[PDB]
Amino acid sequence: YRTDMRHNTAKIAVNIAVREQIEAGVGAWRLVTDYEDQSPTSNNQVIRREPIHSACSHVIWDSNSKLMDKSDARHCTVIHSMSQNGWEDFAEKYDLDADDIPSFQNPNDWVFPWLTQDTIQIAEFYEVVEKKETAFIYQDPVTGE
Amino acid sequence: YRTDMRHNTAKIAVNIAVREQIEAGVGAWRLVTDYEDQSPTSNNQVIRREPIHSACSHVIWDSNSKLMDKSDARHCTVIHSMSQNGWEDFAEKYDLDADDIPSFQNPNDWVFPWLTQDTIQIAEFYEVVEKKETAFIYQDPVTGEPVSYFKRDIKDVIDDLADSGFIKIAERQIKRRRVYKSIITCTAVLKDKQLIAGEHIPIVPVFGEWGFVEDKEVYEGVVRLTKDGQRLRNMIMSFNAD
Amino acid sequence: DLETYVFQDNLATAMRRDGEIYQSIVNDIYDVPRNVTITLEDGSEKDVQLMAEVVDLATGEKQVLNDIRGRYECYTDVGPSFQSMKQQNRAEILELLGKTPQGTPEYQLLLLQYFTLLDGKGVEMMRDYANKQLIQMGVKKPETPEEQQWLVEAQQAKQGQQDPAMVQAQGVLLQGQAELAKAQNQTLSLQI
Amino acid sequence: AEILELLGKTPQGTPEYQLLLLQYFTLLDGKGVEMMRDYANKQLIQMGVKKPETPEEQQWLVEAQQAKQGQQDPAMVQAQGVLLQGQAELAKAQNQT
Repeated sequence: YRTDMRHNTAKIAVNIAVREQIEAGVGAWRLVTDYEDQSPTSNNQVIRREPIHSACSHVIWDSNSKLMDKSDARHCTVIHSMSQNGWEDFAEKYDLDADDIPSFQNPNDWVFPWLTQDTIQIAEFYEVVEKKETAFIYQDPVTGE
Repeated sequence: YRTDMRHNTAKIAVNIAVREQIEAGVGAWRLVTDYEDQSPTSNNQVIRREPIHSACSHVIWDSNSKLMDKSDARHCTVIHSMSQNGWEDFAEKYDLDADDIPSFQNPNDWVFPWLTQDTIQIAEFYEVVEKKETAFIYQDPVTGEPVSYFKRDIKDVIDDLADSGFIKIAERQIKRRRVYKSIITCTAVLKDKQLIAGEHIPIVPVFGEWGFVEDKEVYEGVVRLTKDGQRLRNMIMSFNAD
Repeated sequence: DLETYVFQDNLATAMRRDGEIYQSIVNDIYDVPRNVTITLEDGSEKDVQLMAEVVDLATGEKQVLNDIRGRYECYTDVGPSFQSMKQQNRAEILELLGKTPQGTPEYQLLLLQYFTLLDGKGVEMMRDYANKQLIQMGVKKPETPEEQQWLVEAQQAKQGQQDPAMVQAQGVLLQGQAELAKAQNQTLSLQI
Repeated sequence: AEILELLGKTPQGTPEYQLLLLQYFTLLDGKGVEMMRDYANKQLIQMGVKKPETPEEQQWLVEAQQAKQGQQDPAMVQAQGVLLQGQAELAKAQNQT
């Protein structure tokens, strides 16, 4: 844990969440895994935090949740608001195609003399299930356990 | 690190960035390598900081970045503002020609009774890519331990390495970031994709407080909220003097 | 604390980023030596500081050789600003002196370690005296032949010391042993 | 930090305080502070609190073990001489018999 959450990203995410919570009482930050070979932590994967800059409207939790930390929730929608070149990078990262433009709900509003907006919104949907899967019981050769 | 960042340039750059941060909530300073023979640090190179005086408009980051230190950024445009003799030296130190006058966007504005301006703006473009290039695994002839070297760095020394006790063991592929720098002048590209030694964009930013309100970043300092009262005080004093 | 703590933290974050960039540039440009210990029976803990450089043999330019495995093995942190590696050691010794109570061997060791770190030639008497004391106490290891001379001189001088109580007790024990020998002789005198 | 806290909770002039000081010293990083680290490690090995790992560590331990047996209390020797004189007097009485 010390190795994974030592960099600047975790501290920046926590500081952003704290400032948001002080101003408007909500904030969030997500945990994302990745592939890295030059300096892996234990295996060829690293865990890092990531900041969410408007948790009021971008993160949408399950309406049936009842706890403060949203432990008993099965829904989570993250509405990305991101630019054209960022959209090309996003499509290149996964196996999407950069030729069609995605669209979704618009969290932000046109309430300022702002010149331009990204106008490219995509969403991510997390869900949790419990199905009582199976497991195998083996015998270790090094130790008879 | 102590040897490289001991001179006056680093301290001056940090002080400039701090003062900018205090007044208008943004600042930056870049790291530049150079060749030195009289007093090298380890090899015939020296690493030095450099100051950027108006990071508000001269340094332009990627619009998709989300962090304060801009760790996840793939673009950086530095708009140099420099005089005629400065332009001649800039052309001399690279392989550019001093006969054509470059041009670019104008960061500054003509809003003061100033006499003259440089009116010579050129830009530098930094980008970062990831490609997962290959690497060679050698055997250290001194101690029987494997060592790994990137193919690109030793592509002209492969035969010489084979001449010594080094022997190749296997081949792998390791992902690694690279930084490229190009020079643009709003009409053509002068130098295209020079390989910078670093792995991240050299520019290091400092920010006033922080902020993303709806989808656009906002930063503040100390003077933003003290302008209306100050102007009112000035107006009242002027009226009383009249 | 201070009124500018948030700005100080932001500057610390920027300094961490600068340290990361500098580390990357050094790894890609400079020649970082790799530390290896031979672990010889005669020589224990020998920091050879092995380096590896190869020339092209076709041009005068050199070529760097940095291993990939041992590139990123020290993280960046924020601390006070100094100018040379000797000032950092001096500051750490001063801090340890502040944390160490007086009338303790550790305090004397820290004082000698501080004294053997001065720069000026005017203060050379104390530096030489501190080095000699540290070597003669066996805490430090001699390097130049005069230092082994000091060490062997201290070794010879150490054995000269004798406890008077030990000698007096030995004399008493010898008197007792002689009395026992006299008793055993009296037995043979009875035997005739 | 835990060693510092334990030092704060431990009164001075106590073997635990010295043990905590040595444990704190043997945790430094810089090469400038290396003589103190080596001295603390050697002390902790020679006092038997830790366990030797590298061959020089067992060398230090056996050197300390050999140095330990050399110590002799003068009171022990004087009292032994007193016993020897008394036993010789008893032998003299038995010889008189």
